[PDB]
Amino acid sequence: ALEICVKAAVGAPDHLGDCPFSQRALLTLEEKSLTYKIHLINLSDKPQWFLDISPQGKVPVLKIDDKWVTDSDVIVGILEEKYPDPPLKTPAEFASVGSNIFGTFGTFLKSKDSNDGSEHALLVELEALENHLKSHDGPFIAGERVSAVDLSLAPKLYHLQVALGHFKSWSVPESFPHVHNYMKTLFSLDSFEKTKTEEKYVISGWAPKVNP
Ligand SMILES: N[C@@H](CCC(=O)N[C@@H](CS)C(=O)NCC(=O)O)C(=O)O
Repeated sequence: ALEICVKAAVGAPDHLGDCPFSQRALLTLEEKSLTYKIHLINLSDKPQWFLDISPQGKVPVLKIDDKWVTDSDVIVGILEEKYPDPPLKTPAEFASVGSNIFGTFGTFLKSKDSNDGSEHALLVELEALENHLKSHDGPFIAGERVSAVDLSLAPKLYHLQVALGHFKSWSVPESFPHVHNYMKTLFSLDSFEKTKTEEKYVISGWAPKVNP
């Protein structure tokens, strides 16, 4: 009986919160059509039973074969092994595409100094993604079907869109049309729609972190 601990929404602990690592795991569970129970963990008031099975107090955590396993990388790899069909393996050459976007996004979101180069560093990572997407068959990073890299990136690109839009009135430039198309593709996946955090909870999640 699979169970997953994920972040509860800031300000509404009975709703799904905004952890993109948790969403990567939920996406994988859904793309594998698996049944599972969700535990919403209020990270500002962690329950004791959760601390007892997540030694670092982090989410996500998956209960499988009666062991609780941390780290969304490990969780999605174990699911891929245990439930091989349909396959989500991304060819190795593409498995790190987009991998620096989320970090550059967070640095730009938190920047107070518009000459510190943070916008440019994000635009460089977006350009790398545009360059991959315009030169390889789509609609996903590895072609016709969604795979692990897309499931890792989708929640992160959603944060980028919602948070930079709301906090900075900033959106991915229209000069990256492939990135725009790719985001639309990911956000309209049935699995994405089912597992997504409401925008207002991406906002509440980030608000206390933007400018500590
Ligand atoms: N690398 C871990 C990252 C997990 C992580 O950073 N989770 C955050 C929520 S997004 C967390 O549990 N933070 C603990 C806290 O804020 O108290 C993974 O991929 O699972």
